[PDB]
Amino acid sequence: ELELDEQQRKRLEAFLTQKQKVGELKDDDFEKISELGAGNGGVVFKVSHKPSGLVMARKLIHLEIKPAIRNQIIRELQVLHECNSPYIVGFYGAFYSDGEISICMEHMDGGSLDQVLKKAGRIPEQILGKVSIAVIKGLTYLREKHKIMHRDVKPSNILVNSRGEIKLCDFGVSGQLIDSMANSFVGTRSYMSPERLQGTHYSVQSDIWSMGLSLVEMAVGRYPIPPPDAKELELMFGCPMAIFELLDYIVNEPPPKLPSGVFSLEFQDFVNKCLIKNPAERADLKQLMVHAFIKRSDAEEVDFAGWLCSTIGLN
Ligand SMILES: Nc1ncnc2c1ncn2[C@@H]1O[C@H](COP(=O)(O)OP(=O)(O)OP(O)(O)=S)[C@@H](O)[C@H]1O
Ligand SMILES: [Ca+2]
Ligand SMILES: [Mg+2]
Ligand code: NA
Repeated sequence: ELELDEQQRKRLEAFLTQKQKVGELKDDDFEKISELGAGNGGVVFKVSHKPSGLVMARKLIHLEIKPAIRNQIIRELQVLHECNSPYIVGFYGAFYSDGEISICMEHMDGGSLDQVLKKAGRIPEQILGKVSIAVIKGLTYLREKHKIMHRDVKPSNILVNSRGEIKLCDFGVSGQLIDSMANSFVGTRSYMSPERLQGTHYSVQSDIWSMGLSLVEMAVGRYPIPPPDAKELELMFGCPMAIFELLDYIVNEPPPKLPSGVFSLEFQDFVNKCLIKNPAERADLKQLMVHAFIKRSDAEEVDFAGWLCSTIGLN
């Protein structure tokens, strides 16, 4: 499942070739085009790398720290230069300047799935079939080629583009950045597995739960916890809990599931196997790769780019 198409292979090749001409990234070499979005930790701008004329997505993390620490983070991020896959957002480089860490990556014109969802209302099962394939393959690539696990799978961390590509981003690679950022910068735990929320076991199985939860949210058009009422579902398809309470609910209540009747039994079974509370019983990457839903989706000819462009008004 890590084999590359001819089109994919050619695209990866082209990306590196361009990346080759870039050189050392410097603060003054960038011109801001617009703000792509913000989160807990930093802001992401669409930028122009003046010298190369290349457009990039520049993530700025404001962190006041000493040269020692800063220089450590920058070193850890260098590993991102090794993560090359059609399912991982391209990396250009990282540097520090004027009290802010910069992470420059490939620009994904379709934005994140959380932004796409807001606009679509809800995402069709067939489209989610392609999203599932991409996430599984992205997690597989990270585990296999880098012995890395994502740790932060969620809709805002799944990027898409007008070329119909779906890629993962923001997978923890720098312990230092996490530490220093663990200060005023702390992301949502609402997609974390029950086991991770209990300081218990935590491997790639944890990422599979996050994916399963993200898929349900996208299919129904709302963060699925707690479960919707027969009345909401009725308005949804015709057919406020505090963070700490939400986390307790996740750990103590049964996992969410898709509503029946509206989705295929195969899709329902797929998410169910991703959402089994017990990580030992929960399906693994290898099993998911051959799941009926995945096999069916893979063989389907879905024009993701077309659906995407018309959905968000791209163009
Ligand atoms: N390469 C990229 N191309 C296009 N848009 C991007 C890219 N990277 C990030 N974005 C957008 O920028 C938004 C903010 O990114 P982040 O700073 O990582 O925050 P977040 O992931 O939304 O939330 P946190 O920080 O994890 S709580 C994302 O949700 C995307 O919409
Ligand atoms: Ca400057
Ligand atoms: Mg992110
Ligand atoms: Na600057």
